[PDB]
Amino acid sequence: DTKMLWKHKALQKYMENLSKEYQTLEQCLQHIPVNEENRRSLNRRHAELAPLAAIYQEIQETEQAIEELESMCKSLNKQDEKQLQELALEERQTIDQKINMLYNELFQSLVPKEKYDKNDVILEVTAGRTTGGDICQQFTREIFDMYQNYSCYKHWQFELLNYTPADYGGLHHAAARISGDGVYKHLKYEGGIHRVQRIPEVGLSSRMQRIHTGTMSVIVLPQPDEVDVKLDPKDLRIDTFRAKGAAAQHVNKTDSAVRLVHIPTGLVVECQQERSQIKNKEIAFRVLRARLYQQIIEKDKRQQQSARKLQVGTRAQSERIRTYNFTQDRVSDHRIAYEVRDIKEFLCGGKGLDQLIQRLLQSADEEAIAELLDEHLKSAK
Amino acid sequence: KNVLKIRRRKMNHHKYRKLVKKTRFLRRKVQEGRLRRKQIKFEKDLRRIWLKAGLKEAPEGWQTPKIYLR
RNA sequence: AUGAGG
RNA sequence: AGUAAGGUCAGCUAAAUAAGCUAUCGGGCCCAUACCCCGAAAAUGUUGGUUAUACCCUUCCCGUACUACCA
RNA sequence: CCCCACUAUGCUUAGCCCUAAACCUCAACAGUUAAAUCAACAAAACUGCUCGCCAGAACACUACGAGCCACAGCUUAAAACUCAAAGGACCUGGCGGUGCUUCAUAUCCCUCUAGAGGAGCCUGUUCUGUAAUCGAUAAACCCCGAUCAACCUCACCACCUCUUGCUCAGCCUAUAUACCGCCAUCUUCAGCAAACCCUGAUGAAGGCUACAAAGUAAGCGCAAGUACCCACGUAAAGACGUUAGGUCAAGGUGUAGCCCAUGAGGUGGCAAGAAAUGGGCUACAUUUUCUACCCCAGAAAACUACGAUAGCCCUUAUGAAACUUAAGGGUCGAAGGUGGAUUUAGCAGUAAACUGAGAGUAGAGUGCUUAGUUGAACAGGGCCCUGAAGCGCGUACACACCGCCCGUCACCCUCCUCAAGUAUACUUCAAAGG
RNA sequence: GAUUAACCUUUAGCAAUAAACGAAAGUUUAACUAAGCUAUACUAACCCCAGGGUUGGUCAAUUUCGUGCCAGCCACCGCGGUCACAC
RNA sequence: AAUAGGUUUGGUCCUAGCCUUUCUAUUAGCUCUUAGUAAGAUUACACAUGCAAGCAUCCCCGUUCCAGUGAGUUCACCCUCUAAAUC
Ligand code: MET
Ligand SMILES: [K+]
Ligand SMILES: [K+]
Ligand SMILES: [K+]
Ligand SMILES: [K+]
Ligand SMILES: [K+]
Ligand SMILES: [K+]
Ligand SMILES: [K+]
Ligand SMILES: [K+]
Ligand SMILES: [K+]
Ligand SMILES: [K+]
Ligand SMILES: [K+]
Ligand SMILES: [Mg+2]
Ligand SMILES: [Mg+2]
Ligand SMILES: [Mg+2]
Ligand SMILES: [Mg+2]
Ligand SMILES: [Mg+2]
Ligand SMILES: [Mg+2]
Ligand SMILES: [Mg+2]
Ligand SMILES: [Mg+2]
Ligand SMILES: [Mg+2]
Ligand SMILES: [Mg+2]
Ligand SMILES: [Mg+2]
Ligand SMILES: [Mg+2]
Ligand SMILES: [Mg+2]
Ligand SMILES: [Mg+2]
Ligand SMILES: [Mg+2]
Ligand SMILES: [Mg+2]
Ligand SMILES: [Mg+2]
Ligand SMILES: [Mg+2]
Ligand SMILES: [Mg+2]
Ligand SMILES: [Mg+2]
Ligand SMILES: [Mg+2]
Ligand SMILES: [Mg+2]
Ligand SMILES: [Mg+2]
Ligand SMILES: [Mg+2]
Ligand SMILES: [Mg+2]
Ligand SMILES: [Mg+2]
Ligand SMILES: [Mg+2]
Ligand SMILES: [Mg+2]
Ligand SMILES: [Mg+2]
Ligand SMILES: [Mg+2]
Ligand SMILES: [Mg+2]
Ligand SMILES: [Mg+2]
Ligand SMILES: [Mg+2]
Ligand SMILES: [Mg+2]
Ligand SMILES: [Mg+2]
Ligand SMILES: [Mg+2]
Ligand SMILES: [Mg+2]
Ligand SMILES: [Mg+2]
Ligand SMILES: [Mg+2]
Ligand SMILES: [Mg+2]
Ligand SMILES: [Mg+2]
Ligand SMILES: [Mg+2]
Ligand SMILES: [Mg+2]
Ligand SMILES: [Mg+2]
Ligand SMILES: [Mg+2]
Ligand SMILES: [Mg+2]
Ligand SMILES: [Mg+2]
Ligand SMILES: [Mg+2]
Ligand SMILES: [Mg+2]
Ligand SMILES: [Mg+2]
Ligand SMILES: [Mg+2]
Ligand SMILES: [Mg+2]
Ligand SMILES: [Mg+2]
Ligand SMILES: [Mg+2]
Ligand SMILES: [Mg+2]
Ligand SMILES: [Mg+2]
Ligand SMILES: [Mg+2]
Ligand SMILES: [Mg+2]
Ligand SMILES: [Mg+2]
Ligand SMILES: [Mg+2]
Ligand SMILES: [Mg+2]
Ligand SMILES: [Mg+2]
Ligand SMILES: [Mg+2]
Ligand SMILES: [Mg+2]
Ligand SMILES: [Mg+2]
Ligand SMILES: [Mg+2]
Ligand SMILES: [Mg+2]
Ligand SMILES: [Mg+2]
Ligand SMILES: [Mg+2]
Ligand SMILES: [Mg+2]
Ligand SMILES: [Mg+2]
Ligand SMILES: [Mg+2]
Ligand SMILES: [Mg+2]
Repeated sequence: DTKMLWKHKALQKYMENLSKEYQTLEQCLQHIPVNEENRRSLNRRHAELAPLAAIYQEIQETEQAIEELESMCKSLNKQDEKQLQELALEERQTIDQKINMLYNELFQSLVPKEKYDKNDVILEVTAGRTTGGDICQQFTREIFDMYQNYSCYKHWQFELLNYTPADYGGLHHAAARISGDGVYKHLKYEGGIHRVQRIPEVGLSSRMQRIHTGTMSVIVLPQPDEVDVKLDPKDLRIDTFRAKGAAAQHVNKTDSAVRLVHIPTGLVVECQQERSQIKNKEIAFRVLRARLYQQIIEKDKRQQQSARKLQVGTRAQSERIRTYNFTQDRVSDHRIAYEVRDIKEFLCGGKGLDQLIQRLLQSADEEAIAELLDEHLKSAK
Repeated sequence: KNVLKIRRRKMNHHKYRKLVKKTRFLRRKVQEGRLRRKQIKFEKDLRRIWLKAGLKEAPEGWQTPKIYLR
């Protein structure tokens, strides 16, 4: 439980450091004259540590009451213990319920947030090539239907993009778009390779009633935004120079060629095909707009690629996240060691599937807390 | 006996001929380069003979022929 | 014409 | 910057009774799939005007095409 | 691949090219038929002597070097990386768009009779839908578990309630891929096989000739008996095995899981149709429709005909409960005008048509089981098509043709080669001369 | 010191032997002799003191759990997919 | 390659490779009690410091030996002839 995690010395030592740091900031802001630039940094740090210190102080007060409650019981007399101990137990249970919430509240506060909370997801499912028959392709159809039904359960809009059926009533590859609130947060853990172990019943592989292992790949990606290019004239440097080529005396005195340099990007576009500078300028703008249109597309794609590279995270592209064992009627998630019964209900994408995702969120938050304490352990030493 | 051994050589030979046909001009230039170096190396070997024997130049009336030609 | 996987 | 010309079943063409083929759906054939067989469904870029409409004109839009020369 | 037209080429002269499954894959000469003849197969086994050649597979009839009238060539011929096999010859089985021969009797084709696929309705299933079962789900699922669901059944759903609980607990929770039980299927088959003997040089394996040549065989199945109306027919029977065939939901049980519940009780609710489909029923009528009759009749006979067992309304039966189940009446008179590709069944009291009864229920099916009546047509050819048997042939299949397997593109990895230029490093000079 | 998978003391004596020198008594010698360090090897011993590897077959030898084609093992053949003599 | 063994396949027979089993030497892991003896940088890469050749009536002699290394490499052995050296 969460109580054992708080009992670990690493968390207790780190929480004391924050409390000491929180008190140190308060003293500096009140007695020591601080520069305006440095005062704001302390205020922001003090504000960030304010919810952490307040919860920690409540936890300390909660723990002290437990010691006081136990100390009072030890001094009681057996002639009047029966009535008072019953009241003491009720108070202790009430405090223990409160201290668990404080542990939960403190644990949740340490957890940071995610950039892609609400961005739409373009989900893709592909039948992995791992064994003979259509088991891999037949299983892909079930998974694709599970996500489609799960969208309805969460009231999410499911827009079909690509759908290539197999030759035996299965799916080779399918792509779809899901829109809603918190789509990426719930569906980010679903990316990976799924394993299915079942005896075929319907399909080409049903000719041999022997257990077969199949795999398929699920790809979860966020949806980007539109690409609109607006060229501010302040960021554009316009240079006029004489053109090159055999054009008699007109070129020698008229600066027809136009060179456009985009200061933020450094791209240089030159046009001299037309005789008139104005005619060249519009075309040179058009080439610059098209070239910078690709740059913004490259800008958008590169930003998304580097959005999560900063965070230390695993490459969730090829890994056996879950195992679907129809033989024993148990869906096992190896990441969190969570097993779900009634696979038939599980594949319906309803209450059962949501519980597994909720367990993933609960376990992932617990892992995030542990990493921060280990990260703060090195800084404390 | 089955022709399994012959079939393997049949496919290897067939793919080799298509590969040769596909890049017969690339190999032509490589062969051209090697023939020029072959003649130069041959000329060096003859040149070493008279230099090591004390002759400053080749014997009068002598000229190394281009043996590698068409 | 094609099909077989633990 | 000018001018020409094209916009038609999902797709591609033919005709302006808006058809054929593929695709598509349903059935049969086959242990199954495909081929195959039977049957069904499916469209005039858009605007307005052309007795009234369509193949026309025209409004608008997408794409295509040629020209932009001499000192 | 088949057909037609035509060129290089096949011919001649001269000069090239120097390859082949250039293989009789079996070296030249001199011998032998004796011993141990001899892995197998093929074309019996060896001696003397000499020459050529070979040392795991693949890379490789390749790279580089070299030689060549060769220049997309030939000859000679590697290495790194990779694999634990590759290969030769067989055994048995399967399979063959494999040969010959003989056949199939509701059966393969031709043929024979009535149907299905079209319509309405009834009833299943797939999909979709719903808070709302499960199983069957090519032949061998689809009026299937059900000789049956308004409540109950019930295992499902929502809500509520109980905790040593009807049980010296329980679970219709998972696993039919642990099983018993009871079956499907080849089977509309005739084979399976203990214990011995023999053959192949004492190998996987094989075992027959009747004017007979190594087979003998308990047991099982077929057969024989028995049931029904005969000795006929129909039932029944139908081995070993095949499909990890069906059934943890008849029951029981192995393993694993649940025990404030994945268990138990009560209330209410679910069972629908966008669409598609299987089976069946009733029809599209004149060999019919209605009535009388149970076979000498009178009418009807196209928008008031034929045709709903559907809809609506009413009544009645059962029940505590009926818009829901059934029967009856009224009203209504729809689609349907003999059905596309395709497909099922039947060899005689059979098909077809018609009429009863029974199982099960309080009631409830156009379903299932069963008795009786009227009562046919074709049955002759053929091996063309499909399949079976006998004797052969082939086989790179053995998970056994639903087998196996080949190459390009795309994908990833390793190693190597080639390559303009450049850089770095190494080697050589005096072993000479004035 | 660097480098490499490779890692011995910044001791003692000319007493023995060998070498150099002298006629000789003798002298010099990191040669050598006698020690120091180290399971590399051999031999021997020890009241108390034993570790390392392996245990599917080849090939001597596994109980109970955990794990569930995952983590991992193997010289060759291979084992691991919720009854593992192979982790 | 032996007294051999495992492994090609549905299976047999033949051929064949790879591997196992035996004996040493280094290095690594883990582990380590004594005594005696034997042996001992990976590198022809760079080296702080000390020492390793003196003797002796002066001249001579010795320091060309011993010790070390394995870079290079058919100068090593037999025969003929014949310096130096010892007697
Ligand atoms: C422009 O080019 C005009 N001056 C002509 C020059 S050549 C005669
Ligand atoms: K055979
Ligand atoms: K019909
Ligand atoms: K029907
Ligand atoms: K009820
Ligand atoms: K059970
Ligand atoms: K196979
Ligand atoms: K001495
Ligand atoms: K050691
Ligand atoms: K061997
Ligand atoms: K002296
Ligand atoms: K050396
Ligand atoms: Mg099964
Ligand atoms: Mg043959
Ligand atoms: Mg090849
Ligand atoms: Mg294909
Ligand atoms: Mg179709
Ligand atoms: Mg000719
Ligand atoms: Mg010939
Ligand atoms: Mg030959
Ligand atoms: Mg000869
Ligand atoms: Mg002869
Ligand atoms: Mg023989
Ligand atoms: Mg050749
Ligand atoms: Mg060649
Ligand atoms: Mg070479
Ligand atoms: Mg060459
Ligand atoms: Mg030759
Ligand atoms: Mg056959
Ligand atoms: Mg046959
Ligand atoms: Mg029949
Ligand atoms: Mg019908
Ligand atoms: Mg079940
Ligand atoms: Mg059902
Ligand atoms: Mg099922
Ligand atoms: Mg029913
Ligand atoms: Mg009910
Ligand atoms: Mg229950
Ligand atoms: Mg039970
Ligand atoms: Mg079974
Ligand atoms: Mg089943
Ligand atoms: Mg014998
Ligand atoms: Mg036998
Ligand atoms: Mg018998
Ligand atoms: Mg009889
Ligand atoms: Mg029977
Ligand atoms: Mg019988
Ligand atoms: Mg079946
Ligand atoms: Mg049971
Ligand atoms: Mg049970
Ligand atoms: Mg049990
Ligand atoms: Mg319950
Ligand atoms: Mg209940
Ligand atoms: Mg039926
Ligand atoms: Mg009637
Ligand atoms: Mg009625
Ligand atoms: Mg009543
Ligand atoms: Mg009624
Ligand atoms: Mg009427
Ligand atoms: Mg017809
Ligand atoms: Mg009845
Ligand atoms: Mg009754
Ligand atoms: Mg019914
Ligand atoms: Mg095939
Ligand atoms: Mg590509
Ligand atoms: Mg090179
Ligand atoms: Mg050492
Ligand atoms: Mg002395
Ligand atoms: Mg010593
Ligand atoms: Mg081990
Ligand atoms: Mg292997
Ligand atoms: Mg275990
Ligand atoms: Mg072992
Ligand atoms: Mg172990
Ligand atoms: Mg052997
Ligand atoms: Mg082999
Ligand atoms: Mg074989
Ligand atoms: Mg094997
Ligand atoms: Mg076997
Ligand atoms: Mg060998
Ligand atoms: Mg000294
Ligand atoms: Mg020496
Ligand atoms: Mg030394
Ligand atoms: Mg060396
Ligand atoms: Mg002399």
